[PDB]
Amino acid sequence: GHMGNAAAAKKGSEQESVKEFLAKAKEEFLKKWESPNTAQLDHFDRIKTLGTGSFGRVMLVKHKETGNHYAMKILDKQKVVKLKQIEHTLNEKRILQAVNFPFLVKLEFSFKDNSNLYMVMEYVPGGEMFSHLRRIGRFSEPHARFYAAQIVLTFEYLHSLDLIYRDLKPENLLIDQQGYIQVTDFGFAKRVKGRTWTLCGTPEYLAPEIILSKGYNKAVDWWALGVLIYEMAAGYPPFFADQPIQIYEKIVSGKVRFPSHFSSDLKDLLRNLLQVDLTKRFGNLKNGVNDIKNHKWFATTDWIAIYQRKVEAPFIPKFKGPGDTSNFDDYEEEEIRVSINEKCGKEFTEF
Amino acid sequence: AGRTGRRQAIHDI
Ligand SMILES: c1cc2c(cc1[C@@H]1CCC[NH2+]1)OCCO2
Repeated sequence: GHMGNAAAAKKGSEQESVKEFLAKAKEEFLKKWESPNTAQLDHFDRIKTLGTGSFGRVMLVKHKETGNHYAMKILDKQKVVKLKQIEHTLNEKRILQAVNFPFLVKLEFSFKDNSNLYMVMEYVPGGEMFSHLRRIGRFSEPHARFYAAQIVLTFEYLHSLDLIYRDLKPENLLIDQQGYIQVTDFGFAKRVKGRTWTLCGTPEYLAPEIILSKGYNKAVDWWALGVLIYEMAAGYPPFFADQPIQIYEKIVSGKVRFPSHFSSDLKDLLRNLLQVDLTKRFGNLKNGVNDIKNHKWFATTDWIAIYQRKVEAPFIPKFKGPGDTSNFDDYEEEEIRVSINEKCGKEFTEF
Repeated sequence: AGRTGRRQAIHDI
């Protein structure tokens, strides 16, 4: 076979150990998930906007008493107007308070006032993968593989808890002080025991079944991993057009072309992730995540060493000191206006 | 040709 006796036994024992780990991780998650206002706004000084989206913004803040820096996500309660927008914001807070994994950002406080919802998270000063990737062009295959391995382990963790992530992209991946990834932005994450139906995500990363208004499962995250690996290794994603409708037509076609510099092992992995047929997509078969972890492209990957953070990272961001923002782009700064009157009090009671 | 800047998620589209 491909493995000799010793290798095959080591790999099986490894796989049993993964099961043991995930069983303990589920027990820990459920305790927190069943038992989910730990600060207030005037406890922080607002420093700089780190990113901006449709419903709000993430700001660097400094805690007045301790001087610790944090990233604060502010959502305008009124702007969270659409139905799926509301439920999504409750998913995000509940999931982030309950998970624990080395590549998932840590939530420290959450609170709300008359106008906004707030989630205060660890500040990760190395910046988004997005801007490093756009600046350099593309990552070499070993560099892309180091980041990909962390996403595979993170999805194996999330999916074992029946959580789907639903927004993988370089914009949502921060690089920490050791060069490892922190996944942020759980705004679309959801606990799903089987299928779900919301049309959501980012166009370039959507699996065909989402676009086609089919009920879908955690396999959409494995499709997205294929898009992410392609984009890291090529510098642009596989389904690339100026307008969302044209992107969707490319995704559903089931045609992908690869740069001539992609190795054959990488193309084979990507063909199996970017697979429109769900009965054939890696991560969705009898062997589950092991079809990915055991693929030839990952043959050099020490999965446990990645988890344990023992592997030397390809890139360490320059760090100028606590609260440095040099690795982030600039954004327009807007007032944090808090109304005299409570808005949407009933719709956010559980937050 | 395709989108090179940051990409916004879609909530119900
Ligand atoms: C910056 C800093 C962050 C963060 C998210 C960002 C931005 C917002 C949109 C995607 N990237 O999440 C919490 C840790 O620090």
